[PDB]
Amino acid sequence: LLNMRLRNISLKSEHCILSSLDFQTSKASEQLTKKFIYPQEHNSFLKLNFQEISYKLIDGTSQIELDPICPLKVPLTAFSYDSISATFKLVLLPKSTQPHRVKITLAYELELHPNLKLPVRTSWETSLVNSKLSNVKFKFINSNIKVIKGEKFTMRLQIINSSSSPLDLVVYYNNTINPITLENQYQLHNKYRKIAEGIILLSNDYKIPYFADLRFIGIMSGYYGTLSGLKVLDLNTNELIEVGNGASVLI
Amino acid sequence: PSMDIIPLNELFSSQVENVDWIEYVMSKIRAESNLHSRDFILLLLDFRNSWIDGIKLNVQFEDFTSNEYHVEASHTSRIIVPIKKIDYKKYNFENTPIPRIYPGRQFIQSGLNEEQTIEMRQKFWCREHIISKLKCNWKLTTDQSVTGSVDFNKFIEKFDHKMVYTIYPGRLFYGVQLLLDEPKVKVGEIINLKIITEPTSTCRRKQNSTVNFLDIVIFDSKTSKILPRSNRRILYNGSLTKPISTTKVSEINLEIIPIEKGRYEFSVCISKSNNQDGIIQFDSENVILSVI
Amino acid sequence: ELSAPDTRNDYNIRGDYIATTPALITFDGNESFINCYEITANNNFDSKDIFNLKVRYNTLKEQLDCFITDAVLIEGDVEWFILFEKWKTFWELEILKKLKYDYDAFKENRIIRLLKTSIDLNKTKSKIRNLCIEKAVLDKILICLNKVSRGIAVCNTDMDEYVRNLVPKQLTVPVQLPGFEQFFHVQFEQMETSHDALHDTIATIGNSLSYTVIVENLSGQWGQDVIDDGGYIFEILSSNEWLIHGQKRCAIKEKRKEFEVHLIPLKKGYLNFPRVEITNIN
Repeated sequence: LLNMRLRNISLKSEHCILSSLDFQTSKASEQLTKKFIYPQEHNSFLKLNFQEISYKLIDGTSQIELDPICPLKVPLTAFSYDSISATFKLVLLPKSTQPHRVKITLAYELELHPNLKLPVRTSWETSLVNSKLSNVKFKFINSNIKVIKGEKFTMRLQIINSSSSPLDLVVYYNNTINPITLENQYQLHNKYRKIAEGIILLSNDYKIPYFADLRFIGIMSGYYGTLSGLKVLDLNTNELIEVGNGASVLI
Repeated sequence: PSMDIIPLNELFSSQVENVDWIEYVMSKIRAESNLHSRDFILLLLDFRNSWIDGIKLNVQFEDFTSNEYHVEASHTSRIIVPIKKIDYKKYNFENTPIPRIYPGRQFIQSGLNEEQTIEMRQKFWCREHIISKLKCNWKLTTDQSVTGSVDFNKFIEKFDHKMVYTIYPGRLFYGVQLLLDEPKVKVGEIINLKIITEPTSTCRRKQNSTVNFLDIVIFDSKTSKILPRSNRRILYNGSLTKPISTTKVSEINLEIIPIEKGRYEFSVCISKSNNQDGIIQFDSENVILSVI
Repeated sequence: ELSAPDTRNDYNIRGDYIATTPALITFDGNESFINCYEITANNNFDSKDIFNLKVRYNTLKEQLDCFITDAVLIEGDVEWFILFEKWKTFWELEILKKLKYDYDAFKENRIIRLLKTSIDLNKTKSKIRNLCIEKAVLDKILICLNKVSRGIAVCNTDMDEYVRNLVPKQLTVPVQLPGFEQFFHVQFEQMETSHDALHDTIATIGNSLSYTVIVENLSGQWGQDVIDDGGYIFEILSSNEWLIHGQKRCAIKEKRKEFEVHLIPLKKGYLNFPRVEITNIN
């Protein structure tokens, strides 16, 4: 009851859940010690946090922070430190423990000594393109973020199919404007315009035959996150697989 | 088998001077300051052999000569050719294409209206322009003396509405450029702007509504245009509706003073009335400035 | 127009809108008319002066009524010699009940009347001594204006020096804040995802209350989100405030606050009170 603490956990896409703990001197404790300190004419407190650490599991391992941290001391403040946990594909929820050491130094070198230790579970409170029909999956083997200029470049698809008939699909980019509140109308027009002529495929209408190298050239500068022009058509039972993957900046 | 025509808007600064069209188009842009960018259109046509041996397939335009490609046996290889636009006011595209004979009556009650005839004349005479300069002069790699030419007349089939927009700007409704004084202006300064407007020969199509409404939109160079409250942004006198008229060389000159940042692009929009969904032309001249 | 008071500082209002070439506006609350003024601060701090404006205007009803009078029934001076110079006030009393359609007058039409009465107006003109040399023109003009539409051209040609412009005014006292601050921070982003190429905003805004605080929002990122945790070091210059954040994260919500209105305040150091918090993440 001197510094209220909370922990926030987020799930990054790079298979590393990041959990950040936040500490803040609570206002009720602030006024509680503040009137008794201002009786002796003190305006700013001094809670010296000298040893803050987090532990892992039933065997205690000290996972470090993401940056440096000295031994600080301040009043009426808040500070947050972020550790990087490991992403779990199973349903084993990791339970961690944190500990601090607040030295509540009253003045003229007459200090008290306080320590605290919480322990809880680091929950989070709740791409590979796959089709809807068959076993056919898509994933770009080369890193989906890429930094290019407006020059010629290459990109690499990959197909994991049912081995019964691996062939009979075609790719094409469809360089035409999709046929569409004037402000939202023109915003959707600018999205559909810079999609339809931003990059151009240097081999479209292209029969596939488990790799498939397909080669572009990029014209217009900008970050094309989930570049969604190119559209792999499946010949038999005529449907379309969108490929919402890959993101190329062109600067 | 197929063909498509796409324009370009980036300037293509150098060290990308290895790709065959880029040096020619940037050479024409580079000197001759009236020979500007933003109006070049690339045509994308795909050569595909049905043979057993490789070919070389050099493409000659009226002055553009491409590199030496290599199509092996059954593949496509999209050879990208630059071409400028064709000016509507300099030319005439509303005359009937002639027949060869003068003998037959040819069912002289022709079953066509006015506007269907005129769009048929446009669709024919645009490919009449783009065929009468295009060539190719091929050779086999393993035989080297079997060099022949090709035609293009039995290959290009027809156009659609997208090709006649992209090749011919006379199909559009207005012709606009922009004039800006200083593209590197400091923030405490107000700069006059200019929007020239020059209507088309498709102004005959409506003939009744003698006003159209030039909207103004503003977008951060990245994405996601700014709502017209324009705080932290361009501080602007007047309002962005600015009525213009048919058959007029009007100039809706405005003023613009920045607040925070640099990367701004300016463009227009034509909407034919003031209500929702009256829109006709999403005009896209889209010039840029900076504020340090 | 805009006018500067008698205190007479170096206020440089570069903004001054003159609608010389257009005699046109509309205020039907569909689009948004914004006027703006690029003023300047004084030679020192100056927080309470008085500004008064000058809007000339008209209303569009008597704009189209002036157009209809000057080019529908009194175009030439031949009819203006006799047929309307003896019944001008009667023409105004007839014109005041015209009630032209101002709902389709902003969409491809101008000077177009609504469905108002035109039957008993002929009987009302016939009741007085109105001669047929004017009763033909005053009926034919209303019959023409019952279904006609003009354009934006030849509107200023009727509006030119034929309208009393009510040059109204207002009062704008150029309101000010209370607690001046001057801070500058610096960041160093420990990258979770490599860089998301964020777009920046160096704010300048002051909080004006008592027992209050200054709350800041981080920069805006537009690539792959939820990441790029930015570390920071304060160097909170020229004051002694209270800080309430350390080594935040540039995702969905960070809100790196700074409790300001507690101790070590100052006066109005400028036109308003300021806090020119310029972060610099290099």
